[PDB]
Amino acid sequence: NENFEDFDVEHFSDEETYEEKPQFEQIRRKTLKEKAIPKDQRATTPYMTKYERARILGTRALQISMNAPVFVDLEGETDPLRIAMKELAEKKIPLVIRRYLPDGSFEDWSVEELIVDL
Amino acid sequence: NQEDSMIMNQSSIDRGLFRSLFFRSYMDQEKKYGMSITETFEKPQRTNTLRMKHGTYDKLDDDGLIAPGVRVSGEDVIIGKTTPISPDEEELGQRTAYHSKRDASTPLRSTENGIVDQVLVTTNQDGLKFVKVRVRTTKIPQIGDKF
Amino acid sequence: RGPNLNIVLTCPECKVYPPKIVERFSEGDVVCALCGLVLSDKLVDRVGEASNPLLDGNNLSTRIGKGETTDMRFTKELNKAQGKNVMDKKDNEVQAAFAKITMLCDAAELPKIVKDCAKEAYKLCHDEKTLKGKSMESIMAASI
Amino acid sequence: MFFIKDLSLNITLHPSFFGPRMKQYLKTKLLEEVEGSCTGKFGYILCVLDYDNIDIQRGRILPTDGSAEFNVKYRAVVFKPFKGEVVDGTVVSCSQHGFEVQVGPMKVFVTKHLMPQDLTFNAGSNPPSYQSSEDVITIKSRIRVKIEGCISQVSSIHAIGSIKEDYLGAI
Amino acid sequence: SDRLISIHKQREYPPNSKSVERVYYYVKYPHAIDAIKWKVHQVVQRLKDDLDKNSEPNGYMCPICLTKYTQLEAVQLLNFDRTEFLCSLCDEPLVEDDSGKKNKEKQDKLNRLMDQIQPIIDSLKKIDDSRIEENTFEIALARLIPPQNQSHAAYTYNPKKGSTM
Amino acid sequence: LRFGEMERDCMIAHGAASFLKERLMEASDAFRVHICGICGLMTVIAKLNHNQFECKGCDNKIDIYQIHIPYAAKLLFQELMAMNITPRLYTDRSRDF
Amino acid sequence: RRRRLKKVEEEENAATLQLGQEFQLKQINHQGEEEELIALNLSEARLVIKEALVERRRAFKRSETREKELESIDVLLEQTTGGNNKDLKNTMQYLTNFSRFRDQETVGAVIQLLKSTGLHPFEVAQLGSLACDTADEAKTLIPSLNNKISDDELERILKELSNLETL
Amino acid sequence: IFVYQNNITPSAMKLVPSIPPATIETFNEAALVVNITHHELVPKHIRLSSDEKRELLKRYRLKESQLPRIQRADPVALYLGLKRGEVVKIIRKSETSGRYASYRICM
Ligand SMILES: [Mg+2]
Ligand SMILES: [Zn+2]
Ligand SMILES: [Zn+2]
Ligand SMILES: [Zn+2]
Ligand SMILES: [Zn+2]
Repeated sequence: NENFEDFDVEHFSDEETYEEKPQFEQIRRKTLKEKAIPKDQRATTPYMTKYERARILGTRALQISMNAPVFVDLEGETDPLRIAMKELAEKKIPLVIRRYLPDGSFEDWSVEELIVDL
Repeated sequence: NQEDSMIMNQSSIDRGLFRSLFFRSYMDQEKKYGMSITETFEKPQRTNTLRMKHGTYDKLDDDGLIAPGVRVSGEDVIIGKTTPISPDEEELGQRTAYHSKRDASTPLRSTENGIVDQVLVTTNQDGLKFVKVRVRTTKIPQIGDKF
Repeated sequence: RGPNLNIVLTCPECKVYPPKIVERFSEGDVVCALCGLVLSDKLVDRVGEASNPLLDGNNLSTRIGKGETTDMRFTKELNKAQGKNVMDKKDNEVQAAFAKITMLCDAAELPKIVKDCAKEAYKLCHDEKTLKGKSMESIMAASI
Repeated sequence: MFFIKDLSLNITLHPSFFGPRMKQYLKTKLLEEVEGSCTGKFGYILCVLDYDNIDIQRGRILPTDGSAEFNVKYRAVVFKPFKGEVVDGTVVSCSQHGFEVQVGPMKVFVTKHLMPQDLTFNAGSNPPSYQSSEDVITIKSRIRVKIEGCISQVSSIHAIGSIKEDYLGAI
Repeated sequence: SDRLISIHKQREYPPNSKSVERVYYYVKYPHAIDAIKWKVHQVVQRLKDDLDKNSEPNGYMCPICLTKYTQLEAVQLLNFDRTEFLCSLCDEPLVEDDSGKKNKEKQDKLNRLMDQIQPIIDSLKKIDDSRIEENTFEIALARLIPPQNQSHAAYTYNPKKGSTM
Repeated sequence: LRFGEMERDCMIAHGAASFLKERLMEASDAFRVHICGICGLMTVIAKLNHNQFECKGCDNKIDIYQIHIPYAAKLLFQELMAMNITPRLYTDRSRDF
Repeated sequence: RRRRLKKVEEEENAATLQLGQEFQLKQINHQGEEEELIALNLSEARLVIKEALVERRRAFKRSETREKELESIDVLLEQTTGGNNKDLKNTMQYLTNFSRFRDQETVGAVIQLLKSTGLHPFEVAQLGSLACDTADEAKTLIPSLNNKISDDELERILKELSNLETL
Repeated sequence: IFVYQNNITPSAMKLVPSIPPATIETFNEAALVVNITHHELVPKHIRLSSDEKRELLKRYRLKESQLPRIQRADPVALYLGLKRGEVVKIIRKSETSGRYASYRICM
């Protein structure tokens, strides 16, 4: 065992403190074709979020690292993430984002039409 | 030396500033569970002993103990102990009738290394032989030692 | 007799029997020594109680004791219930004889190996037809 | 029994097949493990009908694998056996336990307890056959057999045949 | 457990005041005959279901692993030679069980059970054509014969007030 | 190394869902277990060499799904079955959002 | 939709018309509507699959006795179907050997002759598959025909189909 | 609306629920000395109509239970005479956006 006087705080261990005080629809149904919000009435932002950017870059890099076809010309680029960022720079990623609204409905936004402002 | 770091002279370290000895003692005993199921301090062999540790055994002597003075490295066996097993089994594929014992040896710590300083053979209160092996190493101060 | 149910770790590429197997405990892998192909990964190297199946056999029993908040009538009733068990009467008397072995050895300041040897000597010589009419003290002293 | 049914299959495309003509790799990949594939829920799938239009909708990328998941809906001809149905076939193998008859793409075993007692095994014949007072059951012989018990796993279907009923047996 | 004898938990007050909660053993005739009827009907139904299971073909059982294998699962475990059925675990050629050979034996066991139980069913035929009075502890005391003189069990029943079970 | 509860909270606040999944599954304990569609229990006998699946009781062999859960989750579910609780796992929704 | 276990059901038996919940008479197609279950007799199945194969051959190009037909369908399978064609080849030789009707005209007029029966598609497919010669033989071969068709109508249908079968 | 002085006999509470659509609201005089709505901590509560509530649930794709709640004993709820299932549009001053419209449903 060990015997050290340097006090190290036991993390994730609030159960000692817990035990000290123990007493005191209308528009869409099922999974039909109605669930997709059509393109003309999509109400979400046309900007591609930081999470959308991170997951598109990760997915595209995972594909490029698994010998997917690359739709941009390489300038000697080797890292799949940098190839993915070059594809995202000139909008050659053939993916879409299914943005789930809280009621289960979704909008399909293509990566091509989303604006990369960040 | 920012945020409670310090810069300590390498030349002074070379000349013995804050150099320290470190001793770690390893205890082991052979215990008689029954009649034939008893442990034995001996140097095990791969031909007749099961589940040998992949560290070396060449530094052991005939009594299963390393002599004082011998340099040891990580995961090297310093105390050799064997216990008998039930014959005619089938475990791990590499099991034969030759394997009448299994390895109960005591290796060195994987990160540790040093010099065997003193090996002490004696008997406990029960009369069972038990050994104590002291390994000496030196901690030369380096980046990350707390002062 | 019975099913095999045995797993042998043979390299599917070297095809050499007996296989040269190195158990990498540090990396949690079982690999073939000749070619380096792993065979079983995520190998397993406290929570229960120690039990030697040579001294008291495969007997698994737990006792009932006072807790943090415990009414004594429930404990007394459960102790009387557990005492009135018929299938472990032989286990009860061999445990009583083991307790007498330990009490006689401790009163003599005999070491632990003497207690273990005397207990296994009692257990091997227990329930023998040739040893039935002798007194308990004889079995005590001869086992010691 | 042969049927035409609309089926949906979840197909994973490796990212290497994300080419300009991904749909034809997807259709071929639909072909080689559905044509002749055996599924216990729908029977032995024989041929994918109506190839020119097949319902290939938008495929989902698996979040950790990177492969695209397409739920391809298609119409295919199947062969699902049932108990209590009468199918004709040809014997392809024989033994003392019984004989196996090939029905469509599937082999059905007829056990030794499910022939009439006049039929008995004759291993001395080349090929070994089942001989009776009025007929023989040899290899490459037409025989009418009723399926009275069938077991289907997730990918394998096996059935028990019998010819003990009248108006059954060799044809 | 077979409801042939019912128990009464009456305690009385003998003149020596050393009372104990004695138990009275007696018979509830309609409950007992219903239990007998249910037991014999379940016996013959279980024997008929065992006969039906014996009507199923023999199947197989691997002697090394001691696991049965029906005829349906034998076909999924046949060899490449289409000649023998091999075990899933032992990889041993399956041997035939005896589901059907003993079917006539089970039927003859049922026949030898049926004529032996025939007086029981005759008695139930005569009972079903008649009316059975539901006796209880009080009713059974009417035809009571005491067995011994110094009986500590006082057969006089004591009704109570407040018991609403 | 302990990837504790509040480390998981920091990764939640970052929004890195796949890294959190990789820490909890591919870095600690990734277990493949089979369930049937009828009862959500993990009582499916799988013989992958023979490609045979079966859940006794439901007596189904064609409605089996494999899932990837932590081995601690499998242990939790089996312990809940030991406490006479059924943690039935299903691969399809039943009610709207 | 309810989450009941609903594990109790009768076994799939062709005699009792129970072919499973995925083999009811009404089938929902991919375009949505309920449509009648399609059961093919062996000649009908051979004609449908051969039509599908020659359609695939025509698509690939743009992008009678049993002996001369077996080689033709074999080379059609080789030029049309790729791997895992062993089951398909066994099916095609099976449908060639057990072919009651050769050309499309016989099969289609057999369908419109059996549509006058108004019976179940499965049993008329069995009637187009099995070559029964007497009405009671078809009754004991197909138990669904019991109390379903008149004996004289069944007799005339079977002897008609005997006249319809060629080669 | 009944405005009493100190208290009501509890045997009159059983007849306070009358035949629909008549609703009876009892208020204490001491509880009504000061209008609570004029307090600076109390924002403007505006009761929504049935069509306004339907449009609110449709545009946010909400259910009845997914809205924030206000209990049918809240002093503002009793002030507005809220019935169960009614939605108030709460408009409050926001230090980050000036005006912030919230919605609470009467449970
Ligand atoms: Mg610090
Ligand atoms: Zn190897
Ligand atoms: Zn076996
Ligand atoms: Zn189940
Ligand atoms: Zn297992």
